[PDB]
Amino acid sequence: KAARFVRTCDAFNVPVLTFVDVPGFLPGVDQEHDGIIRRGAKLIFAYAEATVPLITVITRKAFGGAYDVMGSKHLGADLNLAWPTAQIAVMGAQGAVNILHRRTIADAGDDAEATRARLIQEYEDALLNPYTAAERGYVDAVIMPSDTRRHIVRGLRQLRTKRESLPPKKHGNIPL
Amino acid sequence: GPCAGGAVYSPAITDFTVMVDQTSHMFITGPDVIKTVTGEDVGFEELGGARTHNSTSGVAHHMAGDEKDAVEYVKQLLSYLPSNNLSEPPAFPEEADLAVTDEDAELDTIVPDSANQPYDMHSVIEHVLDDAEFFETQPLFAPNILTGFGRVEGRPVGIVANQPMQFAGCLDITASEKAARFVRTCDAFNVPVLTFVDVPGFLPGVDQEHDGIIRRGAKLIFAYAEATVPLITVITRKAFGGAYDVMGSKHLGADLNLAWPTAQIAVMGAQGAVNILHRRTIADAGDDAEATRARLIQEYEDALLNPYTAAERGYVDAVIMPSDTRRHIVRGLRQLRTKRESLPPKKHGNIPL
Amino acid sequence: KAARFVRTCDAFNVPVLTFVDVPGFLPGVDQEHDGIIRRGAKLIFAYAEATVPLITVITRKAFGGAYDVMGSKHLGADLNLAWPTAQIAVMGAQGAVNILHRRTIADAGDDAEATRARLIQEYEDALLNPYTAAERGYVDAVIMPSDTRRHIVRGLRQLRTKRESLPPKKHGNIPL
Amino acid sequence: DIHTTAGKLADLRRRIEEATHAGSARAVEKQHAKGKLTARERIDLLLDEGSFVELDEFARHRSTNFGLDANRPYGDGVVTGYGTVDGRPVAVFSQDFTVFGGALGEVYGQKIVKVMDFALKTGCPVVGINDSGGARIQEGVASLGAYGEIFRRNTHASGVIPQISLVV
Ligand SMILES: CCC(=O)SCCNC(=O)CCNC(=O)[C@@H](O)C(C)(C)COP(=O)(O)OP(=O)(O)OC[C@H]1O[C@@H](n2cnc3c(N)ncnc32)[C@H](O)[C@@H]1OP(=O)(O)O
Ligand SMILES: O=C(O)CCCC[C@@H]1SC[C@@H]2NC(=O)N[C@@H]21
Ligand SMILES: O=C(O)CCCC[C@@H]1SC[C@@H]2NC(=O)N[C@@H]21
Ligand SMILES: O=C(O)CCCC[C@@H]1SC[C@@H]2NC(=O)N[C@@H]21
Repeated sequence: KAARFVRTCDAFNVPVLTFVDVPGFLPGVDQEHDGIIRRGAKLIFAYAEATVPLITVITRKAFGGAYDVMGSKHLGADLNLAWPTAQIAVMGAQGAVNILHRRTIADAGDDAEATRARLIQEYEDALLNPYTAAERGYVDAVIMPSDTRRHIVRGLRQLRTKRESLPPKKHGNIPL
Repeated sequence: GPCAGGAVYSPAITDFTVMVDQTSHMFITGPDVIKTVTGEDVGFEELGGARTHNSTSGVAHHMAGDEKDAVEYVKQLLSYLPSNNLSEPPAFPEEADLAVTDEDAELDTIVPDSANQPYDMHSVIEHVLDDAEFFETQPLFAPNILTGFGRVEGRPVGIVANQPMQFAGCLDITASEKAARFVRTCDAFNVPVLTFVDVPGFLPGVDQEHDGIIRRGAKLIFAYAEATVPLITVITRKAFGGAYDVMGSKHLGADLNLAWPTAQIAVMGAQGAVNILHRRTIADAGDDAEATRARLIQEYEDALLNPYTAAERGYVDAVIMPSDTRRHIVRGLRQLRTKRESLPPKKHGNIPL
Repeated sequence: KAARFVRTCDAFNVPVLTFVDVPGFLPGVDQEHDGIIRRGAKLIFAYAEATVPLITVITRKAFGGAYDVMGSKHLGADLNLAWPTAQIAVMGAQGAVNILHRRTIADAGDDAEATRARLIQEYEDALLNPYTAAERGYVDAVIMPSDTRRHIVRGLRQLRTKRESLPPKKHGNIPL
Repeated sequence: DIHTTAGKLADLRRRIEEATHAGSARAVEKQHAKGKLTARERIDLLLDEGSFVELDEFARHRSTNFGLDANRPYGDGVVTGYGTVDGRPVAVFSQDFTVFGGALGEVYGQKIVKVMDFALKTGCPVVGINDSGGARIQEGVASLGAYGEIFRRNTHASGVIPQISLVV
């Protein structure tokens, strides 16, 4: 749905504003068997291909590949803003700790949980925010929610003269 | 090997993906997560194994029995493509002998008398390609249509053909998407596309409609209409309704459209046609309700179920003897190799997704 | 005269309006010997070459090749209008009947004429009009003479953004 | 038969024979008597042996004016296709005077447009062999439309691909 809309806007020089709050992809055998791999890739293609102004605002969740897909700076987004409530991480705290502390948690069968529970809590209070991404410049700024309109308006003013182009080709070979 | 999470999207964008049976897996979400979220209990192999992605998801283009074979397959793939879109595909020119061989003759009898009795389109394809060599892609996905590479006079060509042995050659969602991507792949890399037609129409089914056959089936027509590389189409038998238009018809931009005497190019089947054109004629004379329509059906089929009306209008450039197909394709490509065409200027198209 | 004017307008992006009322070409041995074939072809070249907006109005006569020459739609004219008084036909009724009914008229030496005279009359009342051309779309519309100005004004408004180009070449090889 | 594959091939062979001999025997006789060759004999002289590939061989007119639909000869009065001249690609059309006096019709004209589009598309020369009494009057303005489309092609292809007119 979004992939074709993005391409439509791009083909007709319409700037695209994206608001992110995605925990990831909807789990399910049907999703896999129906080709989520090639069909979901259509959205990243649309964004990476787009040469119109691109402004992205992460209001909250942004985990794993979903983060990349939702008009991330890595795809070519010109301006990426994030709210203090944004959670930009490789994956959920629970899933991350079960890996990073798999051995540290294995110790003491007793007190199994509470140990990883605390670890999960520590991981989210330390990484479930937009500051690591901000330190790397993945997001151009962490803003107050109320300043979103101001950022979008000033951003579009400068970006309206954006000039970019992809390598010469008859056309792309977007997944079908 | 494994390819999980957003990582799967990188191969998805590449032109071709080759996997190894019982050794490679692709999936956005693992069994453990889907298990706790959907309750579904599935193993890695079933979820995203080589076979699954080669015959169910339509994401993989080939499943090799081992890594050595997989690497050999990629080398084969590269041998048919140029190094970049600025060059024609790698060629090894050699003038073919256009004299009618005993093999060419076989084509005149390959189509059975019974319009129902199927035949292997693979045979047709092999008879026109150098060394009868056909390099197929996505063999396990949408078997109702065939896609692959070959060479004509040492020059790489792409192939798209309906397979009468599967779903009677009917088109459907999977076949449309399979062929659409392949055609666009060939076009982007300056590879000519040869299409063989034998399609009675689209696979009927509520699921086909609900799953979006309208926007997905359109991908194939878009592909053909977009293509600027040489396009030669051969209609061996059935070609009805929109299916006819979709399968590299001249209306879409096909440069050379050939039809065998056995070709059937019409709007729809005889029955469906007569029931409408003579609905009022047949309504009368309840006596002998049948035989009166069976006659009308017989007249309609013997009068329109052929390629001569299309030939009259030039929809097909010629009605040829099956045995002369190779000759036509060879001489056609020789002239078409200098084809220069372009579409209206644009950043890109807006193909249905 | 017209050929060079048309090319002049085209080279300088000037739209060309053409009003047609031509019975054909001026008969004469001199016309042939002086090269009407290569010199008359200059006008069709001019029109077919032109990429500026082209609006043609057939007020009356338009027979044979003359019809094609006078900015016909077949040459690339964008808008072709015809008045009810227009006569768009392959040739004059008399010349047409002497061919189509050459045998039917040969019969009965007596009543020679009056038979073809009637045939000529029937041919002109049936074909000497712009409706066959209108059925084929050769003319975009048959209009009331008084609506010509309205059609030209609205036509030019839309056609002003016309974008067309011929195949790449150093230049053409117009007849000389 | 006819309902069998072999019967359809035999059927094709018959149509081929009818198409390759569109003009009547007396018509061809009259042509040869005027010291003129037939449309197909001229093409055989121009193109390299066995290089000729005919297009729209079974084309037929769609007119019903003045009983024209009484006779619908395959090819509709003009032989067209492509081949090679001295080993080089060439597009060609050869008007058939033995058919309707070679009078240019709608389909007839459309066939010439196809060969011209082929030549422009592939970038090869166009050899036009002309032998026509004029416009096919029965088709009325439809013949004028055909001429016009051809003129337009002539102009667009001018200085792009060589165009030679053989008037016989
Ligand atoms: C867009 C990307 C997404 O979709 S989200 C990322 C999805 N990827 C994964 O879940 C797994 C990634 N990589 C893997 O190796 C996985 O198979 C996992 C499950 C993480 C492997 O876990 P496992 O081997 O059981 O425990 P461990 O890796 O849990 O810890 C022990 C040693 O393994 C190493 N390791 C290697 N790769 C990773 C990784 N990707 N993440 C975390 N640790 C990894 C650890 O560093 C550790 O080694 P060491 O002590 O640092 O020398
Ligand atoms: O959507 C969820 O909340 C469930 C988690 C499963 C989604 C997978 S984790 C790897 C891949 N990367 C993502 O961002 N989402 C999927
Ligand atoms: O495939 C069949 O034989 C059944 C007919 C239903 C397919 C529909 S008819 C309209 C549309 N045009 C086609 O060629 N196929 C579909
Ligand atoms: O101009 C006239 O009224 C006399 C008729 C002769 C003109 C010839 S007929 C063939 C050619 N096509 C035309 O439209 N005009 C000339």
